[PDB]
Amino acid sequence: RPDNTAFKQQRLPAWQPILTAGTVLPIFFIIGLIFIPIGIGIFVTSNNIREIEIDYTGTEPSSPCNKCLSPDVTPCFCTINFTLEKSFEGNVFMYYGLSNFYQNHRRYVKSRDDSQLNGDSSALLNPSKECEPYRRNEDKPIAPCGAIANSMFNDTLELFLIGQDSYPIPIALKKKGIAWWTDKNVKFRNPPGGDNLEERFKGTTKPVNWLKPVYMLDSDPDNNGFINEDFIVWMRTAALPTFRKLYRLIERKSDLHPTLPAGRYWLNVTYNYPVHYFDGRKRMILSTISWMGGKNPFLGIAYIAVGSISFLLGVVLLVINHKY
Amino acid sequence: PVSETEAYIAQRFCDNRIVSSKYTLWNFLPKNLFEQFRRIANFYFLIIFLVQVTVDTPTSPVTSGLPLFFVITVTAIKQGYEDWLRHRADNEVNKSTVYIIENAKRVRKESEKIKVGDVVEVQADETFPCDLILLSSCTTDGTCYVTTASLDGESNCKTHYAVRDTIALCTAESIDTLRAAIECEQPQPDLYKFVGRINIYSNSLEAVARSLGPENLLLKGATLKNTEKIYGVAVYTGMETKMALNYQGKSQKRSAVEKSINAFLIVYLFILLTKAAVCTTLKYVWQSTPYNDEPWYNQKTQKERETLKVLKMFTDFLSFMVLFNFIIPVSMYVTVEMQKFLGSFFISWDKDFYDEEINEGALVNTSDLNEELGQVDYVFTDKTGTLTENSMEFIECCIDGHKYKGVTQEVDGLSQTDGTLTYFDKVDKNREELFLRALCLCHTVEIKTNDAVDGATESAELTYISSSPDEIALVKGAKRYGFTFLGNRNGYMRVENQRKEIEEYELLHTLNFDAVRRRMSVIVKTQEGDILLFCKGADSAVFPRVQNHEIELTKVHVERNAMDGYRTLCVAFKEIAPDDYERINRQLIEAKMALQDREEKMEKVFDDIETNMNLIGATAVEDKLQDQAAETIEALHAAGLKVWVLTGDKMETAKSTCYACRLFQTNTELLELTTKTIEESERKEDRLHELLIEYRKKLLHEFPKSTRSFKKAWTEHQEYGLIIDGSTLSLILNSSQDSSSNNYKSIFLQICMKCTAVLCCRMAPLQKAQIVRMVKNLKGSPITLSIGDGANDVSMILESHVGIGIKGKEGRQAARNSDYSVPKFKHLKKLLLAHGHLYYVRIAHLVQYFFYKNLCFILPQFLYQFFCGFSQQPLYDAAYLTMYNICFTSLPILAYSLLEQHINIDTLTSDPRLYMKISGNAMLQLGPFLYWTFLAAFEGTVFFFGTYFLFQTASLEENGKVYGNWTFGTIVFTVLVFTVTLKLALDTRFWTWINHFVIWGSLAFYVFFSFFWGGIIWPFLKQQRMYFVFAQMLSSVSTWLAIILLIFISLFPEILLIVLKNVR
Ligand SMILES: CCCCCCCCCCCCCCCCCC(=O)OC[C@H](COP(=O)(O)OC[C@H](N)C(=O)O)OC(=O)CCCCCCCCCCCCCCCCC
Ligand SMILES: OC[C@H]1OC[C@@H](O)[C@@H](O)[C@@H]1O
Ligand SMILES: [Mg+2]
Repeated sequence: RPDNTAFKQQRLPAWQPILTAGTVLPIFFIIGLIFIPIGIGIFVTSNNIREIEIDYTGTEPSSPCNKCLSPDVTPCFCTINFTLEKSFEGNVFMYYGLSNFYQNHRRYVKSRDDSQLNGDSSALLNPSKECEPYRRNEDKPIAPCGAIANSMFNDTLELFLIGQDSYPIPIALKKKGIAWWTDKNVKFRNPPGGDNLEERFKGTTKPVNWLKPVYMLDSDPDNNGFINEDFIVWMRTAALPTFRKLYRLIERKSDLHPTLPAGRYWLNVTYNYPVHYFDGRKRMILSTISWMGGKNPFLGIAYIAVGSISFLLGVVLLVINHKY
Repeated sequence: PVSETEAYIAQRFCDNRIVSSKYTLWNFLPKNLFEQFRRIANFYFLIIFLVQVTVDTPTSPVTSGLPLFFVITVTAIKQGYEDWLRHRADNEVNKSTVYIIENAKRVRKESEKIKVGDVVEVQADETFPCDLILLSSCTTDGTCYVTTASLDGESNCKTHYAVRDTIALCTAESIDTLRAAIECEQPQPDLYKFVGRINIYSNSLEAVARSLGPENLLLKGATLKNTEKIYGVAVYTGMETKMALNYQGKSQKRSAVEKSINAFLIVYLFILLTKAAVCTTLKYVWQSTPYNDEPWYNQKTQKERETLKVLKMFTDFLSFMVLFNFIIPVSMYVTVEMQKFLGSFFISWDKDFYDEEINEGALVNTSDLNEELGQVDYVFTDKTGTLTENSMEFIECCIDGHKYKGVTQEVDGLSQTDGTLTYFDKVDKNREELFLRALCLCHTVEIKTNDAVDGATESAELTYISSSPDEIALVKGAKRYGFTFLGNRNGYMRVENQRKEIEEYELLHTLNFDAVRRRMSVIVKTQEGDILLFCKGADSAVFPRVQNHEIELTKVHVERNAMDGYRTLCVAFKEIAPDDYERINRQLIEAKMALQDREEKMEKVFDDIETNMNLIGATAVEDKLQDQAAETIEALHAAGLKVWVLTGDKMETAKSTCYACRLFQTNTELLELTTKTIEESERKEDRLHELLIEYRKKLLHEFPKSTRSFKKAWTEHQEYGLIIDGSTLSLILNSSQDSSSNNYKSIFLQICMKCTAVLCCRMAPLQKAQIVRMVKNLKGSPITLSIGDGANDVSMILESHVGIGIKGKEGRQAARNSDYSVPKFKHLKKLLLAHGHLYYVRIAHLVQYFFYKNLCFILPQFLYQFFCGFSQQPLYDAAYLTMYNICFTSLPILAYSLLEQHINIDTLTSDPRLYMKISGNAMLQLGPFLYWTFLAAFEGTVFFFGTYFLFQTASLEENGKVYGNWTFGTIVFTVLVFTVTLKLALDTRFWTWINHFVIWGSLAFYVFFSFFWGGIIWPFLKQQRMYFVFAQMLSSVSTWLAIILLIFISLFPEILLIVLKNVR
């Protein structure tokens, strides 16, 4: 009587909603009527999108790049002719895809030292312990302290078009924003200060395998030191045995003509990344995109199924309890 | 053997204290810790912590110790509170105000310090603080009156006397009284006998029994009445009851579900073991030969630590288990204790059952058996103290079935207000005269001579003191009518018919109440005439006389009276001749004054003297209950519970109130195992099967069968069970190792089981614990609940799976010893029928859920190793793994446990048939276990596979970018939390306004925290793996449409279930 309250006598306001067959029956019907169309939609949408890939690894003397596979003269070259049966007007995207490259690995991701990357003062001085193998080389601090940076994807590619004139016709590309705005402008920046680029690193050597330093990669300084977009995208662990990385990109011109037309194209590469040592492939994939993305009919058929399934379920659920 | 020093008082003896606590002030940790490690989770994480001290391991010792100590201490506090509560409740009664004056201090002392050999003053209406020796009573004849309704549970009063008188007034003023001393022996626990000498050639003997026994020795809780102050010595005997209760000294922490917790952890530990074995082995074999150093991305210092052939194997085995050890959950104990404790107050601060008297409605003793309360199967109850009190009253006598009773009512309000001048005698002043006269006579009452102010109570004190209250209430009924029965000590029961008329009579001879005959009579001489013969007798002991004029009228009413649970007492008389009376007189004194085997001669003669009589009706008397019998017993019978009564009150009144509670149906062919005790010592051996093997199967196959789920309708139930006495029980229990033809205890339980109910009369507390353990072993293991009033059945409170006590019914001391206290037998229905069963649904859903979350959380973490180079690279963020998981998981589920009734308390209280039978223990049997794990698989596999399927493009963003490793893992983490939370939300039924807020609030906590972390706190801290990654993920509308499908497919089977579980 004196200390009684609702919380102490289980008599609080109970919303108490209770379900049954007749209450969820529509839910199944409605979700089917909504899912089936949405799924078939994303299916055709992500379907129409046209993509194409080519493996320039060799592994077949039949392919011209095979004779350029094993250790050959340092600057190896090879061409891989390919045809484009269809022309895609949508502003294209260029990715370099690889296989059997275990990006996701404790030792491979733990070597990334966000300090030197972000551009910290005390960082440049000493690299952390997590980057146990590539801390220094011959007792000199490395700026890109990490096995990921050491294992950069440097083999560059060049794509040309062929028209009625059998000789080549290169295609223009833009290096801006190959990485997201955040992981390039705020996530990482240059050391404490500097108007020029070399002064920022005084006694700082470079990664072992990397021959030329990072301060000598791109002409414009907004894409050279620890902010080079190519290297930054590679510094993103995809987490899959096989994965794709965006190299460059060919956006459409402010005009209405079609970006890439139908015809034979020329592909020449610079083979400077060995992979046959572990039976891994190397390739490049070009494609268009949409609000969904490149070819991936998974979500489409998934919605088709989930919808139709729930719908048929309601069908039975209804035609059975209706017998009352 | 006690010296009992003469000039001195005492030394070298065990004083009296209160021992009802579990742990001790000094060695509590060595007790609580071992009792706490019976929970495997703690054991597994402690062995893991211990192992993490051999060589350098990636996991730090602090993150290995913190999971243990944060859990160990919580239970330690919620175990301490309990023991300290019992300690305070014990100290209060330990330091009780006690009157005592022997050595020097004239003032009164405390019961905490009372050495042996000390005179103790026990005022009127005082509870004996200990057991004493009495040979000095203040009042004349050194006679007092004491009742033992808590020690042995006797309804009949205790008679005793002493030799000296008020020697205490001289003990304080002088030392002359301290001349004598007492010698004792090795104290025996039962307390039946204690012998010695007291400084003179005199054998001071004593012995207890289940009936009225000891006079000299006193006992604890022996309520004192009809006296001023008494003085006794030798306090050490108080330890006798302590030694009688100590049987339950240390058997505390258990549960019906916590056993299943460890059994659950078994297969769960095997799950871990299996995953660790597969991961480690399938790594060594699959990539160990050529991929160890080939990838060239990394090169371990000193070639994989000089490639130790097997040390690497073990270092990685641990690296896998410690990462997989979330399967085995330890944070489920802190939350389970929070439920166990914060759910305790639900019964404490409750008005649903609060005695209007300052007496407390309930008390909470332990926070360890709440969940198993509403999960009982067998119940052991008591008669006096719980079902009734040590008294009895009479109502509606039947003189030829003519006397009835009425009350005030709407239509019949005129005749009840004022008595008419004609209705005062229709069937009363015709025979009621002799009826009430015989009532006032033939009774060994011997009432008090002095009295207090006549008018303090309804009429006067009117205290008639006899040996048993069987007839003490009959005189009170005579008082209700016109008769009074005043004095009678030196006169023949002077009484008053209706008005203030003395009605004196002379008592010539009085007959005894023997057990072979079972009748009580008296021979008196009236003042206005000749001699008469009054008598009452038993049922079939007095009906022997022909009584042609009036048989059916009284016989059927006696039948219905005994059936309803009354103690039918017939009444008759006869006219004796003046000369034949002398013939009987002489032949009776010839046997009385004969000193050669009078027990046989006297019995034969005074048994044949009564050869006929005149039946004058009957009188029914009932031993009133404490609560309505049908709701308490009918509800348990319908709920399934097996009800048994093991008590310490006389068999006659035992059978009486048991038959009154309707547990003994009208047509119950009862069985007894007490009348064949003195005769045929080895017949019981070949009698058990002849009465149970032969009869049960006979009536079971004569008529159709009787199922286990539903019963109590067919003629099979006709054959009720039995009632045993403490003798036959201890005779068929310890000495059943002689004959090997057929087992005896086995068949004893075989009959005690398949029946309506059973009664165990003449049973000691230890003797009742044997029955508790008797049922605690057959057919696996059922659950036992016991409840009693005083220290007689308190030795069952802990032996039974759960202890329920009533305070003040007889002895309160028994409640603080119990696990729960409820001074209301009526409200025990609410306790186990609602508050406990709710705890079961609550924590059962809680455990299935906790395992569900920690498995749906880690299964993707395991399958991910298939794509990770089995380098145990967590897909989940480092802190995100533990931090948000425990910051979310614990809140809504604890809300479910604390405040949630899958079905409300009143709708379940109104119907137990559809409440307890459906529950059982199936909440966490292999039925729902394998079903829930399927849900663990389906969601853990769909999370992973679905996300990995959508990742086949590298173009999710509306513009098209790469997707970091932690993005994928934080995608599955997301669908995971949304799925588990919404899952619980769909599984809940009680949507209180404070639970609805925490569920949605925790999901909010998720979005809010993950977003805050994603955007500001990156450069100020030590290091961060993902910066604006959570948002970068949420930027692709693709993932929206994908994750929603993932959670939907995850909960689709649950939705289906809900539909099924609620329809049909
Ligand atoms: C005040 C702020 C404090 C902030 C934290 C300060 C941190 C200081 C820590 C200093 C410790 C330095 C330890 C040395 C560097 C660690 C190296 C390491 O992690 O080894 C990893 C190795 C890797 O094996 P594998 O390649 O997958 O095996 C392949 C196999 N042969 C096969 O293919 O089949 O697998 C192994 O054999 C393990 C070797 C030992 C790993 C020790 C790692 C400890 C790192 C610290 C982790 C901290 C975690 C959080 C702790 C919280 C503490 C409160
Ligand atoms: O052939 C392996 C090469 O790798 C390291 C480079 O610095 C050279 O010193 C060495 O010869
Ligand atoms: Mg009792």
